[PDB]
Amino acid sequence: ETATSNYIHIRIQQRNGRKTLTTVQGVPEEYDLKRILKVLKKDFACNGNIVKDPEMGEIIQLQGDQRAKVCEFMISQLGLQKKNIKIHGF
Amino acid sequence: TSHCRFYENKYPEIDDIVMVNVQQIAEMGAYVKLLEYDNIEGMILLSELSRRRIRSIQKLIRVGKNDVAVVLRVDKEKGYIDLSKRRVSSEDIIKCEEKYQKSKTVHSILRYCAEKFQIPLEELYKTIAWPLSRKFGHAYEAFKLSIIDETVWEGIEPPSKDVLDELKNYISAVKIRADVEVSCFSYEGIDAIKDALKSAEDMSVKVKLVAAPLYVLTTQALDKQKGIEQLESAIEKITEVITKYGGVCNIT
Amino acid sequence: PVTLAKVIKVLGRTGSRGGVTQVRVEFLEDTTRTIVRNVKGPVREGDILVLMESEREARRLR
Amino acid sequence: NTKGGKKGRRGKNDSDGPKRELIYKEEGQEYAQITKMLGNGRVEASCFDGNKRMAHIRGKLRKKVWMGQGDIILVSLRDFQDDQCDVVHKYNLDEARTLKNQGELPENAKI
Amino acid sequence: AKHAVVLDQDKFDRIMKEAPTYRYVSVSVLVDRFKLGGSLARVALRHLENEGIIKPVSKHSKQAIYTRAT
Amino acid sequence: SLVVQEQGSFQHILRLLNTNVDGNINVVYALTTIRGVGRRYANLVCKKADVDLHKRAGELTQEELERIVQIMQNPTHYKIPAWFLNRQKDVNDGKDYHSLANNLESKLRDDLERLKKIRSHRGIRHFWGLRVRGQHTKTTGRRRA
RNA sequence: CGGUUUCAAGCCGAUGGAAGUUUGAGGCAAUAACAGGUCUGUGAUGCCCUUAGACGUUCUGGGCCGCACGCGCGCUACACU
RNA sequence: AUUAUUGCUCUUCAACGAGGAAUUCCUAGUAAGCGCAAGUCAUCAGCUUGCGUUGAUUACGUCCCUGCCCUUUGUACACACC
RNA sequence: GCGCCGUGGCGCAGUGGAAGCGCGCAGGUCUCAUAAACCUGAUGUCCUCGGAUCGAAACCGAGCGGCGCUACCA
RNA sequence: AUCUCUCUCUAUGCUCUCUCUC
Ligand SMILES: [Mg+2]
Ligand SMILES: [Mg+2]
Ligand SMILES: [Mg+2]
Ligand SMILES: [Mg+2]
Ligand SMILES: [Mg+2]
Ligand SMILES: [Mg+2]
Ligand SMILES: [Mg+2]
Ligand SMILES: [Mg+2]
Ligand SMILES: [Mg+2]
Repeated sequence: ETATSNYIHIRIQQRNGRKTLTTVQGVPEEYDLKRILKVLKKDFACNGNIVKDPEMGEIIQLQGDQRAKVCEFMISQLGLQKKNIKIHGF
Repeated sequence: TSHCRFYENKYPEIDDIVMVNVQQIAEMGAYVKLLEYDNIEGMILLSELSRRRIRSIQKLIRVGKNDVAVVLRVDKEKGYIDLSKRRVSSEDIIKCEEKYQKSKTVHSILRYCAEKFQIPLEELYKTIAWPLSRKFGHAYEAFKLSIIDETVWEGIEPPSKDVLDELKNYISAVKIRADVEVSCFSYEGIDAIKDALKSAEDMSVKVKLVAAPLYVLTTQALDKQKGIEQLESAIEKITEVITKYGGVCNIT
Repeated sequence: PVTLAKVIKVLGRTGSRGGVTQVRVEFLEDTTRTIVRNVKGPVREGDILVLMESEREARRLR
Repeated sequence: NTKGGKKGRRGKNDSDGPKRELIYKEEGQEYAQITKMLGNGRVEASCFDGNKRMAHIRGKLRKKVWMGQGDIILVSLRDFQDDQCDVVHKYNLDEARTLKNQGELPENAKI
Repeated sequence: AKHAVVLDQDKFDRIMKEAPTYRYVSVSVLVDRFKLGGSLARVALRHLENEGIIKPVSKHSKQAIYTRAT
Repeated sequence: SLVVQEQGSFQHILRLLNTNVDGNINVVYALTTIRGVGRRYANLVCKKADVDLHKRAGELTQEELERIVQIMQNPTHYKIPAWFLNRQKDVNDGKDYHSLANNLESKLRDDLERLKKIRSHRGIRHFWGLRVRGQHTKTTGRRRA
């Protein structure tokens, strides 16, 4: 048995200019990370960067203010659920 | 006033690994207090503070915080310390940290006694920490040895036995985990297990019930390594004593 | 070790920040040597300049 | 200061005040929350009525008043067309709150 | 200073026997060599200077400059 | 000036008027530690008593202390007029009082209570936790409670 | 005077001098502008507005001095001088 | 005169152990300390504006950062690098 | 009940004197402006309560919550 | 024939426009 709802944290990270960054915390480690990053890069105008945390956690970077759009994209391309998302900041 | 150096001799040696608590930044670097050797002031000249150019000074070094360091220039006459942070090799760092920790622990030991009775601190230092160091190298090692088997305290006498007793108490029952997984599914299996436990627990510790097949006992340790010898005995009992019952038991 | 040399002529003033003088040092112990030295601060002609450095010399400061 | 100080902002002068009178509804003109701020002067803005619409910036505010996401806005709907509509007046946050309190706009969206 | 503002008899005796050998005598000096700390040190100094004991150099108050007889 | 060495007669740290009076502070400045007692007025009290100020805190004999206490608690009889004491004129008796130790605070509390009862501006401010005596809270008082 | 510099322009040092930094500091400050600042200096005004229950006017009372906060000036101090 | 106008007497004695990253000002009667008078003013200076007492330290230079000046240079820029 | 995380906010780690890292919010500084880049934070002592020992969040207990063991213990 | 020889990050910025009489 596996938990259906895990806390995925889409945070506000301050990027160059008045612009921001979609940073994802608490990523499910089941699918290939690099592949997902590549997919994300392809779909938007973003660059994918992964910051590694020991034992559990990987910070996934996507340059820009999308949030909802990103979530929609994730929903469209299988690998991540609908309920797992949380917007953090404002 | 409380003072006196961490090690045996008054003055630091060349290429000695230290840990430095940052006081204030000036021009050369910082007038730091060396926490591996007394509290004598020295400096890290702006060239050997970091391996690479890091621009920021108050994030990689930080005022109030400790830094892994090495002593470069020493002048055995009055008191100067030319110091480095860069010359400390990869790894090595861990060792230095450990040493620092040991030193801190040693320091912690030597103040309670003073508090209890005043009397000159230098004398106290002489009669507790130095002879052992001279014999071996570091006081923490000596302490460890004592803990393992009490013989280093017999060498040089403490001011009173009370202090020694207190130290012993501080050092001291230590809980060691012992898990038993009995392969039983029968109705009268639990009872059998209990019976087995009662023949092994007696004559010397704290048995906790988690499940019918799983039983978790905590064994007491008086001198830290005394708990391993009891565990071994218990294990032996499982293989030798529990044979008349015919209950299959497994150890994790 | 202690050495001292008299200054005679100034070879201008060099430094990113500036201020630091380039001097021509002549040794009062054997006048055969006239070396290019880095001197910090106000310095004229005919001054005794103590040197902890014995032989090392540099010109430009960058 | 307006946005970013600048050498090139002192040749403008803005006059409206924070203590300005709030504008009410008209005929062929109603209130919208902004769905998503689009490019080239276009903007996707869901009306408080119950129609999706496509909103468009018409002059005036094109450089003077900058706008963001999820804002209460006066939209004069096209009388001849319907799908394309135009933004007339941006409402302040305080203003929006006051409107909400009044109950002039339907209570469905948050500031 | 942990109090030490007492013109104690023992303290006085100590002062009497420790002010010679040392050339310089002052309140600060006294404080340094652990006897009296502060205001009454001055008083002690004054009452050491009635006739002899320690000779004055200072013609000024606030700072005292005194040398024992050789 | 005193050449007198003094033997074991003075006992440091004294319990006078409930509040603890500490050691070797200069009589006047030893008395200042007590609430209601303040510098100049302490000095005046000492003068009235007729004890030399240039003495230790432990030095004081009991009688002198008693006298000082009397001077403090009953001030009017020993030539101390109006430009002198704590609650001049007063709101409760008409007579003026030099309130002390655990009295002044109580009086203040009472005043505050009365203000609250009668809903005055000062009282309101006190209730709030705000600055009263002509201050601009644009910058003033960011320390809070 | 003394030297230096195509020995011109000048400069650094010394003497004498109340004084040798243009003797110190000012005050006036060119052309060209800025979409700087102000109609809240004016009887300096164009234009639009309100013009009699007045945005005019004065009297009474507040208010600009409010305070969870964030900056900018300044003052007092952190003591032995 | 309450939302102490100010002043004076009293008592009340907090934060504050020389101040992070940052940054202003200054090369001689100057810096700073210290006042005073004036301006405002019926009353009030912590403010400005002018004096005068006390009087240092270190430069007499460089363009490294921040600007500026001209000369050359390159500009797909003249709303002129915002 | 055991084990770790017990915060100064989240998310990561370390056990005997030293305010631990990455992010976030709150605020500053630098630049004409924002961001990067920088510091300072907030319940003052790193669960609740106190003690042995000067002390400490760390040593010890009674008392809580999340999961690593259990399977409903008549 | 007299040179001597220095060094690195720094991303972006949206708000118009103007002639006379010979
Ligand atoms: Mg303008
Ligand atoms: Mg000439
Ligand atoms: Mg002139
Ligand atoms: Mg007008
Ligand atoms: Mg009317
Ligand atoms: Mg005002
Ligand atoms: Mg100003
Ligand atoms: Mg006023
Ligand atoms: Mg650009």
